[PDB]
Amino acid sequence: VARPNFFIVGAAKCGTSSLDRYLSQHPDIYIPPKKEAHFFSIPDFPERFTGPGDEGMNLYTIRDEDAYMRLFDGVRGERAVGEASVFYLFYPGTAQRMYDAYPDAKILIMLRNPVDRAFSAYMHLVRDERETLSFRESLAKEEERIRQHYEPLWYYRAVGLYAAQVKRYLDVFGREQVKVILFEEFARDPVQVVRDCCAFLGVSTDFVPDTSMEMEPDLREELTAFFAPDVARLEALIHRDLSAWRR
Ligand SMILES: [Mg+2]
Ligand SMILES: [Mg+2]
Repeated sequence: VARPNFFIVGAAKCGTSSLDRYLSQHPDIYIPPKKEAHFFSIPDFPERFTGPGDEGMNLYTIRDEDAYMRLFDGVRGERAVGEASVFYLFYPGTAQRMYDAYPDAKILIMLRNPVDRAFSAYMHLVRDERETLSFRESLAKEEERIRQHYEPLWYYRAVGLYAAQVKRYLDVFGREQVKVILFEEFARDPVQVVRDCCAFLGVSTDFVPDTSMEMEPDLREELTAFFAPDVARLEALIHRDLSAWRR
């Protein structure tokens, strides 16, 4: 009976889509074509997401255990089997539900400077014709959208405060079972980062994947300051320096 032994949990707009694509190419790794099932997050969801274009998080998510298990029907011989939903990191009860099902699971987290991540989410919403406001106006609506139960793609600030989200995974799974990757390193050398993930997942590292407009300056300064205390906490949690996020 095929089941997942690793999860790519987020964060959203951090480049996990490419990471998933590259890992899937490995002959010893299987990731189903379904993304954003969010099975382990469902109990943390509001009754329904109310924002424009939020239908997907209501409709395309998988809430039934049997349907979730069927995602893995395509596994054949792969040692590493994984599933990717980008708000797994954000919803606070997710790690514990996963652990209760799969205590030996490994967790991949990819993080990006949360200032850039926020702008990426904004650009995504604009491209999809969900948001017509300026980024400045869109930022100002976050509190009211959280109250109104919009989906988390809209929460520019909340989704970027990584420290507590990552701590929850480290607490539940332990440092042995969690690997945190920085988007900037992945962008610079995706082959190296993918090979590092192979080592983490315990599959062969002799693999080469086939890898084939501007925020207002005052907002960049203000958002950098907003996230700064959380970033400092995160540095201590993940044992590495984040100075690249302060430039
Ligand atoms: Mg494969
Ligand atoms: Mg613990």
